[PDB]
Amino acid sequence: SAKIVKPNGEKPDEFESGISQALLELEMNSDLKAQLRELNITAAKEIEVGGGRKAIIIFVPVPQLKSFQKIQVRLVRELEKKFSGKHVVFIAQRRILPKPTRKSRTKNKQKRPRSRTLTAVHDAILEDLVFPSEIVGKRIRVKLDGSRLIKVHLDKAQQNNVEHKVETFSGVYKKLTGKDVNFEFPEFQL
Amino acid sequence: MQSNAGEFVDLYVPRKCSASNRIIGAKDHASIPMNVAEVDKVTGRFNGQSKTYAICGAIRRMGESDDSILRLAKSHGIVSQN
Amino acid sequence: VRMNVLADALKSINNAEKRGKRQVLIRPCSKVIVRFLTVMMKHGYIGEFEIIDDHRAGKIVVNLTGRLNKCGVISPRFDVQLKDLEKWQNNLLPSRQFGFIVLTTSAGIMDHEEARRKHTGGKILGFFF
Amino acid sequence: GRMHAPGKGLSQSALPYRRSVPTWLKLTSDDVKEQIYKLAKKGLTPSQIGVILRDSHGVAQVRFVTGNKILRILKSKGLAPDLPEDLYHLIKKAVAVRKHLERNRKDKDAKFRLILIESRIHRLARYYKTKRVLPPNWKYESSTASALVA
Amino acid sequence: MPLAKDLLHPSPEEEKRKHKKKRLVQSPNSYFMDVKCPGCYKITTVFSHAQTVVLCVGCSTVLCQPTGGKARLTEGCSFRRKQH
Amino acid sequence: SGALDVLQMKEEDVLKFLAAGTHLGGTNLDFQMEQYIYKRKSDGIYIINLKRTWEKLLLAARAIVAIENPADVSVISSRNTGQRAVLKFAAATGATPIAGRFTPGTFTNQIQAAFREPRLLVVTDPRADHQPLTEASYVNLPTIALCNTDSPLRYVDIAIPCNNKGAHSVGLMWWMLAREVLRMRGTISREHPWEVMPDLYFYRDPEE
RNA sequence: GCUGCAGUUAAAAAGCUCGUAGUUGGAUCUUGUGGAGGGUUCCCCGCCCCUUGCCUCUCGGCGCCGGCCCGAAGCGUUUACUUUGAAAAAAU
Repeated sequence: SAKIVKPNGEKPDEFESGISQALLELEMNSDLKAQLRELNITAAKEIEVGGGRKAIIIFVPVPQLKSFQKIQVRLVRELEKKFSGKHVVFIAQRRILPKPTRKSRTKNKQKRPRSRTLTAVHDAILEDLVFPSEIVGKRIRVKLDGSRLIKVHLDKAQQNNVEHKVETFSGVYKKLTGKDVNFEFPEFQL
Repeated sequence: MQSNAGEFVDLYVPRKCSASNRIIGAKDHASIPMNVAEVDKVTGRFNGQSKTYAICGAIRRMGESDDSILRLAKSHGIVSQN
Repeated sequence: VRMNVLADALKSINNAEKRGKRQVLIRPCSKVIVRFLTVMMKHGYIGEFEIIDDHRAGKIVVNLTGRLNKCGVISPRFDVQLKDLEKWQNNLLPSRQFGFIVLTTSAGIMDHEEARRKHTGGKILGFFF
Repeated sequence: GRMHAPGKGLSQSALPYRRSVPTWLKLTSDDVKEQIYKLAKKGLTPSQIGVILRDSHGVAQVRFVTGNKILRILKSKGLAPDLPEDLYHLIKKAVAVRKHLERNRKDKDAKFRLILIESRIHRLARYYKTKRVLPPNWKYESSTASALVA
Repeated sequence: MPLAKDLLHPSPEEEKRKHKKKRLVQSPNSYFMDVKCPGCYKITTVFSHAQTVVLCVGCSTVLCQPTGGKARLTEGCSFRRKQH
Repeated sequence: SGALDVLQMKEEDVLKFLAAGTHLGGTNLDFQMEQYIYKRKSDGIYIINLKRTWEKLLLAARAIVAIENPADVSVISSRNTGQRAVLKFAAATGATPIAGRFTPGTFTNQIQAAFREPRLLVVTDPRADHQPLTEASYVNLPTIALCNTDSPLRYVDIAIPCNNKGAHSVGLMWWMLAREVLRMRGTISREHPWEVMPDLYFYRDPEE
């Protein structure tokens, strides 16, 4: 559809509806339909950067996330021109849980999986933003003010795929987590 | 060191060496100040105001001072890329 | 074995500072070591520190200065009840004026000077000065 | 280090940080499963199974092309053995020692080494049996050693 | 030691010639290889430390040999890593 | 270096370094001499970098300038090769030579008549003149010397690498040392040929 | 000699190993913003998903205009620890 393809996220909203309409339209069009197979989102959002530019966010149901990773570049290329003047990235949405060891009340409902934990989700989110580099290293530094800056060593191949997205990816993570990240390319590759 | 008045006490305030960040006593005769001469750096002729350093006996006697004196001049001049 | 991780950690940075160094490598990275060194950094005895990440447990690297004289561990972990405090801190510190016994309380990990203002006793971990 | 020798040594495997596919590969999750099931018929046990995949087939390991271990895949079928191969290989060794010991009563060295391998069985058994992986009435004896290895 | 040396960023192989579990990140010292000699015209992929005989489906029926470490190949080139 | 090319090594001096074989350095190494070396040949001989030699020459020489008295920068050498070289050094530039055997106690006595209190030292070869180095650390003397690959560093603050196994490497290096101090302090500056040469800082060398 | 000892030669590590009790045991499961108390972020209500976890209700008050809202009732898997109360004969 074009309005009920965003459940659990509130179906009316102007910008989000205007994305969905022309999105599913491309998938229905015969121009590409041999790798597009009528998937749907669950929400969307637009978030800026201090670079003075906007960038769009696409959420998915997450078992469907795997299929998006198949095409991921051709699709994003076409929608980079179709929605132009903004950057385009996929991401996934999880139903993160408070601890039973206590941040909200437990009833002995279930164990709480450690993939449904908080910290594992914030690691998994980073894996998708810079998916085509396939993160080589992670390092962290701690400041005298108790802040933290998270270095990410990326592969030294597939550089220009991410090099004009390099700053705009960092602003995404800020809005989702509350944390500051930097992206680097290392001295050497093994 | 301060008091109630903030009045400064201690007969001498000792000096604290550059690459070890520790203080050298009244008797300690392997601790050396080492004066490097600056130049104008337009003609390469001596010009007055010196760079002065200080090194403790502990790093001297083990043979680590050579690196420390090099690094001190490496964070300033004259050393570019060694 | 490596029964107590924190107890093996401090001896490295103690040994390293004596010889004259300013970078170290301490493993295997417990969360307990992080919040310890955070408190120890605020007061100013060490500089900023970098946590390397591995899947195994991580590794941590520290930048330090000669301001530190010695940080020790006290094991096993005894309780304090804010009248036992004065007896502990006398034996373990060079002076009343400075030195910082660390401990953990239900209000988190902190120095002894802070715990006295929150009225929280707890389990003692180490010290430094 | 070593648990019945004085030695110390490193030879442990070291895995990369990465863990993609990586890219270059084939045989979707499902393909790997049927490739495994054939091997277990032939008497190839889980340790051997991963080797024979890693050496000649395109896998790095069967934990990044599946969401499960090699053993859990076999266990979900019901085709897993009734005791771990680890325990089996200990018991497998000690019977031949006892044969050699009956044939030669003057090999005190063998008698000594048997005490180690014997006690190492009992320790291992006390892991599994507390975890409800063995019956809480099972014991190790000469008789039960003979029958359980056959 | 000069007792001041960096440990954050190491040299490409003058401080990565060390033992593999004494490095900052643990790396293998092994690699795969894409082969395809003639004795068996097929694009086979094989691990460097074979540990077992790799068989051939052509005229030949042997490709490798497991020694005390890497594996001695044969009279067939076929080489790559690739990447790792 | 510091100043862009009015102190940096010229094309001329490179020939002199290579003709005197300064670049070559002995088989055995120390762990304080690792950085100064670049690499080995296909044979036992390890090739000192000449860029790294040149930077160490400068602040060494600049420290000899930094004193306001040139009569108390006491140079010392006791090897036969380093006798003739130092004698011209401290004759040309105001300094005090101590040639041959040291005769210990001359930096800690009040009864000896050769007692002196200098500020700096400039020594050839730590392992011939180990005696003055030990006594330097009893009366707070800064110290400079010429190290080789196999000469250890201990009671020295700065090194000036060299081949210095008894060669033209010795006399050339003492000449260059005296050249630099005059470019900063003296009126010899112009940095185009000085009248005095390194052809009399070289060894006596018993003649026919 | 718990705080606080010592065991190469001064008094002193079982010849050696296995082993139950006892003692001891790796890493890993949440952070930012307005008001209030204190600085120039940081430590009683709330907000992103959570915020003293829930409901279900019904009996006895508080409301607002039959209808609707929120305190008390079961509790957050269990302990150690720590903090606050209660209860502790006099003399010393």
